[PDB]
Amino acid sequence: SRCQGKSSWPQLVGSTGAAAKAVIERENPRVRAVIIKVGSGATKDFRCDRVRVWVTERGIVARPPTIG
Ligand SMILES: [K+]
Ligand code: NA
Ligand code: NA
Repeated sequence: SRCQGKSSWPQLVGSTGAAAKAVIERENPRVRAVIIKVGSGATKDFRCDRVRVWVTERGIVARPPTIG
């Protein structure tokens, strides 16, 4: 019965990746946030325990973090 809880963090765009990771992982204890640079690619599968945090070259969140 996975994927419950908060599952998207639209207000974290524009935040730093580190700030975002901590907010995500505090608000939903069933996920781990993964910082990844925009354009670098990540597996195209679906996981309820993962939140990709897509960041610019300066480490700013550039897409709304969502479970998947
Ligand atoms: K914001
Ligand atoms: Na949010
Ligand atoms: Na994700």
